[PDB]
Amino acid sequence: AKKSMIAKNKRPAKHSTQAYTRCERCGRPHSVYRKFHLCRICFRELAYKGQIPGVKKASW
Amino acid sequence: SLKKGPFVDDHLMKKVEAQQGAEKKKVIKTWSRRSTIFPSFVGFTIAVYDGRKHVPVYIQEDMVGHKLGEFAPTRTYR
Amino acid sequence: PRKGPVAKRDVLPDPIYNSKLVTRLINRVMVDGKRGIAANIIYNSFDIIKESTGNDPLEVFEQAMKNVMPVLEVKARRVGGSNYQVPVEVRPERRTTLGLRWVVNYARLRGEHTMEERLAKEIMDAANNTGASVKKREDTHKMADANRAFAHYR
Amino acid sequence: ARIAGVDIPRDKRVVVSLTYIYGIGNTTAKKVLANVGVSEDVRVRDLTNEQTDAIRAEIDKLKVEGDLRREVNLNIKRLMEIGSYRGIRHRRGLPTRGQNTKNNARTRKGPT
Amino acid sequence: QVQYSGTGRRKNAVARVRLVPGTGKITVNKKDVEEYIPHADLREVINQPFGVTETKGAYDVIVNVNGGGYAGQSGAIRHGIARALLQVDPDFRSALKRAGLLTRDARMVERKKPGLKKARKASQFSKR
Amino acid sequence: QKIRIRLKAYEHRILDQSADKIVETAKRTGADVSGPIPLPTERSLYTVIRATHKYKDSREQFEMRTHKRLIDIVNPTPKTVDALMKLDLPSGVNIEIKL
RNA sequence: AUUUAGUUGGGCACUCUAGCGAGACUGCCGGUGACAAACCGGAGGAAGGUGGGGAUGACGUCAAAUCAUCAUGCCCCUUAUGACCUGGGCUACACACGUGCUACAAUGGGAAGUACAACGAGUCGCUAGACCGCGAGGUCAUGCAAAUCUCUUAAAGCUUCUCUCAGUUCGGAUUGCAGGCUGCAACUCGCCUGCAUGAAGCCGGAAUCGCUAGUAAUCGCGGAUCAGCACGCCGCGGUGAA
Ligand SMILES: [Zn+2]
Repeated sequence: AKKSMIAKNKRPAKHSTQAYTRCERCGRPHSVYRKFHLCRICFRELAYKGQIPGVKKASW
Repeated sequence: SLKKGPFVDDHLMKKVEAQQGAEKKKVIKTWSRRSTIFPSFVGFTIAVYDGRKHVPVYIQEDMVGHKLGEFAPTRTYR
Repeated sequence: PRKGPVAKRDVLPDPIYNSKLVTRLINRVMVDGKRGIAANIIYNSFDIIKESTGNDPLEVFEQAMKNVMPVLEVKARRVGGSNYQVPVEVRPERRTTLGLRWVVNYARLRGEHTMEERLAKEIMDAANNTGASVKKREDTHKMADANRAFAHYR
Repeated sequence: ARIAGVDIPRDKRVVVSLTYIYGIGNTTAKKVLANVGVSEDVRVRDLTNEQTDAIRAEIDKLKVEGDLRREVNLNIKRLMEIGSYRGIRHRRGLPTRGQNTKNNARTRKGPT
Repeated sequence: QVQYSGTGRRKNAVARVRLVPGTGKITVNKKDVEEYIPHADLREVINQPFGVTETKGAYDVIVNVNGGGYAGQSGAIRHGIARALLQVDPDFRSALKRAGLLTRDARMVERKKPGLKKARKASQFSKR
Repeated sequence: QKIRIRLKAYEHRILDQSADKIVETAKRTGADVSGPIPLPTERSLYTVIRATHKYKDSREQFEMRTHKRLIDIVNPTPKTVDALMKLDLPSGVNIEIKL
């Protein structure tokens, strides 16, 4: 059903309290970093690929 | 908690004032889940939708405070 | 623990009477990272003690202590795999440990609505051999040598 | 019997004892005493016959009685006899917000 | 003129001690040493450097401080004293070391770790 | 005087060499330059549960850092002004000419 | 030197910021040891013997988990199991269990004065200041895209006074009434405030869990998702034992 849903958000919402966040490449509804617009796992992986400027692993 | 006046949706007000002249038609179907009760409603008969069926209920005097949704409970326990 | 014994973290002396024992007792009243309160009840109890029968907050303290610190202890050991409890030659330090432990704990149940009257009365009664802590040490010594017969050649 | 409706104790502190009566919380006593101009006095109350009348007068300006319950009773009565889900669950105890009742009986009935 | 300094650090608190000839005294942030300090009679703690060298007076102390709790920074002035007395005579440092109170206590709060409620606390855990 | 420049990047080598370049372009023409002032280096933090369906134990946390520099100059002649206007490289670190 | 003040003059000493360096390697001393490896103690030193902590998870076991992040063989639906909208669910309650928070008070309850951190967030957002209402808040206005301005003087702490051992001035679940905020809209199904009422509950069986140090115990701060809603989770710091 993910296609109808993904098509839903690209429109202007019916009311202001309806515009939520959802990953771009994948489509997770939950837990999307609204600084990057990635889901939880997609950012996890793409960090490995050296394609997000910034992010590394944090040891301290 | 709405000290800028109460609220009832317009597609019910116009449909409840339209009887103020003559007698009232026994039926006012609605959604019946966002409207408090105003003094202009006493004596009517509004059916109340519970997501499944509309529930016909009249209007008394003290039954004027709360919202419309407190008469068709969507629980059905027993 | 398993390899070998380990160090023991000695304390500093007190800023009034300069006693390692005094600090070692202040520590055994503190509850939940809150110290100053313990020092306050210690000092107030000490003054109360010195008030009636003024000799010293220290000397009568050591009197009550030597009234308490035991000399034996039942040490449950299954050399014969059974419920053998063998009287043990208690060490020096653990003696003081148990002294303070019995004193504070069993004094906590004395029952003065007042904050520190409980302690002061307890050690003052112990120095004169009246009170269950004295009875506690005597009970330990009466259960020791109550079975030293079959539990000594070990 | 004793001094205001009923239910006043002896040999207590004043402001605390004035809360005892049904309907008087803590702010009520302090404001009442303010309108007389008094204090603790002291831990065994030793009021004067005039101060007693003063407080008996200033209290009779409050809806709080041995009768406040009648108003609450009739209010929940008007509730339970019109609709009323609130009144219906008030035949079985649920609040102004609900709390997903699968422990919310341990304060109302002792369910176990 | 003549002035003597020395720093001290404990539990991520730091004090900037200043020493000068006086009567034996310390003004913590333009305040008497018994103001910044609470009830605390951990003042023998603070004079403890003196109880071994320049026994036990008498210089004065200007002192700034910031960070940590009271006990932390209180212990953290103890070491500016050591370093200052060290500035006077490098003939004292042996008797300081033997009595210690010269190296910086590196104990501090622990880096926690994800999955545990605290730095080491493990949640209660049903057996079966 | 009336000019300064901030720096915000990740690897310190590029920041430091940009610093050296701008100090050349400043103290070359005129003088009264300020050194590469360090700065608090803001840091971020995140926490990703390192699984895909369950096991909220296995966390995997990442981070971000932003080193900074800062350099002001006094008496900027028309020469070094226009040299600043033309200097653009490197292109890994973002600078910003500011009064 | 002067002002309310490090502010403003004056300075970069210190503190701090942060790059490059330096530094711990059984390096020297004694001893034990087949002279080896290693081990016990010592000096010096900030740290001595993997200084403390983290990241880092070998071959494989468990047909463990996941077609519901994504992908995919095969099987299947196809005027319907595909699709649009309103209303309700996922919040249902005779009951059994796991995890947590507040408690059963005198190291306490209340009232009044009094100081000290650290990590981070900020443009349609953090609100300065002042005014109003006891409160949740409102009004006008002020800086801040940053070591400047704000969240934000941290709370336990320290000093006095009152309360006297009681279901108590402890406990504040529950409930009546009147309000506040966001929200097109808070009955179902938000958070918070004031008043009023004031439940069980005075340290918990058999059994069973965690923990070797700045730990356990205890007290606050911040932010992730996010109009709004945290006793959860992710970090920080204060006090400080056996
Ligand atoms: Zn994604």
